[PDB]
Amino acid sequence: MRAVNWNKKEDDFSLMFWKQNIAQFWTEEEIAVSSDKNTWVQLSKEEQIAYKRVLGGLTLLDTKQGGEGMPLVLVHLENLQAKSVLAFMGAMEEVHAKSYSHIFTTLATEEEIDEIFDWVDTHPLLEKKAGIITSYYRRLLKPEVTKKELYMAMVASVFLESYLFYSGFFYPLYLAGQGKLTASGEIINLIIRDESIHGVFVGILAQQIFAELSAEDQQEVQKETQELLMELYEIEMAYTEEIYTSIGLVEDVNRFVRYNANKGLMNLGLEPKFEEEEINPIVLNGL
Amino acid sequence: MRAVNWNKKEDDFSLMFWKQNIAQFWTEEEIAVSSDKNTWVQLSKEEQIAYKRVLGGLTLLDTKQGGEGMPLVLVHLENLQAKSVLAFMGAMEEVHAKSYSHIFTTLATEEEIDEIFDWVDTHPLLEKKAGIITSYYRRLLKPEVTKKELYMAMVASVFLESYLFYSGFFYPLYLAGQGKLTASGEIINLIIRDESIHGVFVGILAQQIFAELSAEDQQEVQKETQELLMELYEIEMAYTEEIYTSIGLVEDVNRFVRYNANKGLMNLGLEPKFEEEEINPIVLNGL
Ligand SMILES: [Fe+2]
Ligand SMILES: [Fe+2]
Ligand SMILES: [Fe+2]
Ligand SMILES: [Fe+2]
Repeated sequence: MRAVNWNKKEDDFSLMFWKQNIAQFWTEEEIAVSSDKNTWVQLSKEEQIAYKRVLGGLTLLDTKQGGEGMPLVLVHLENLQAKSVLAFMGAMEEVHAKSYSHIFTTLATEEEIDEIFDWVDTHPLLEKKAGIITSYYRRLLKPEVTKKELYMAMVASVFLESYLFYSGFFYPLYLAGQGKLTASGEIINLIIRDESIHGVFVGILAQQIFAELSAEDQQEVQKETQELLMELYEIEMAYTEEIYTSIGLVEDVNRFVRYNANKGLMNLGLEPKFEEEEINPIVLNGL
Repeated sequence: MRAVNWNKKEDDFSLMFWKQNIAQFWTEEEIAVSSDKNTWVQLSKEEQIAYKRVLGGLTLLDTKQGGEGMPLVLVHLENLQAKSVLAFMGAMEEVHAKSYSHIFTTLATEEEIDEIFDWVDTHPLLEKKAGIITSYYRRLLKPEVTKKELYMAMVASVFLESYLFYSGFFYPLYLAGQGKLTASGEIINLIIRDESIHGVFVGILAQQIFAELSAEDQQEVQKETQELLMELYEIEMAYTEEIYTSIGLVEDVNRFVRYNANKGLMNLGLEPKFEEEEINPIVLNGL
């Protein structure tokens, strides 16, 4: 049985991603967020509710990525160096999830926090989107998986990392770009820096597996990937309408969702599917 | 679908272990090992071979713990806070495994290193040992597992963390306790500090599951646990004979194996099975 041997490279990129993961290491103890209270109280109830809801959805996605997406993909990866990288990325998803709780403690009472988590758990669109992604991961709960199964789990993972988070990341960025909730915005920017490299890395792994598939299996997963993108898009457009109508930001968020969907496709080596639109300037300032 | 909510505790211990994991965080770039060369070259040929072999075995066990033992246990936990802890511990096993490569780079040429990793992969006792442990993990590659299956994976994990590493840790500690290879000894001490908390934590999780089993199932896993302890012990005694005969340390290492096997049993809430003996005094100085 083989041990990981970093003296013999298994590929030309895992070491650089291993080093970058670690270089980016952080935890929530490093950024106090109590100073956000002064701008928190300047927001309206509708703005505060939207913020708490999107953070709840982000927490759900990181929970599933650390607890299912990274572990089940990594278990089935043959390359032991890449497996190492994925294990570290999965741990960072748990750091991210804990950091949202750190934000919640400043912005809400204990009872309000538990209400948000009940809202997350019962939410039909969050349940639907998380169910679609995790169905691909749960197919990997078997002793041996096919390359098509592993590829589609990696596609789902890239779509989570590079696309599904972004309807949620929009609002912290938008507020931080206006000087509001800037400490929480700093945390969100650290999370985004991690998710960006997660999506690039899993996308490299997916492209490698795809190229190993038979032509018939390639045609199958190509179609399934395009369908999945648009199945998720219909749900995202319902989610943004629900969350952002009250505060007038629906079309802005939808543009940002499309921009990030295109990045997820490019991380998979695939062509963009949405028209190019320039990033919202306030969001850009929040980044 | 539930998101992890650190505002509502799921148990009385996961937060403290989460915090301690992070408090103990390190990576190999923090300890340069080049200064060990002066004492390395003073070892005999036989001492150098034993050292490289035990490091290879340690690398294998960390490889399997980070890539199978932590991920497959964690996926099947219902407690999302405990899941988070296990994900971080699994990442640390990959840090540990990479740190052995960092030691190898100072102590051996590129060709000598690849020889050690080939020796690891083809070794019959390492294959048997790793096969026994990982069989319990691989039983979890299915959507629904029983509590007996999850409990026995946790037992196997505690035995790896608290017991199977120690026939290998002995030698870096024994040399460091004499002023030899002290920088590599510092790394091994950091690894041990991590494995010690890993074994305690997994053992707490195992005791929780055990308390939910029927009396019939409890009797069945108690029998499996005692048999596994002794199945591993027979292999460990063959392994110590093979590695340490040439340097006259077999009985010393065996005493250390038994001491650590007792600690693994205690981490599971079980009585010791080996007579109490004091730890080798040089090993104690190396700690
Ligand atoms: Fe994350
Ligand atoms: Fe991520
Ligand atoms: Fe380890
Ligand atoms: Fe460990």
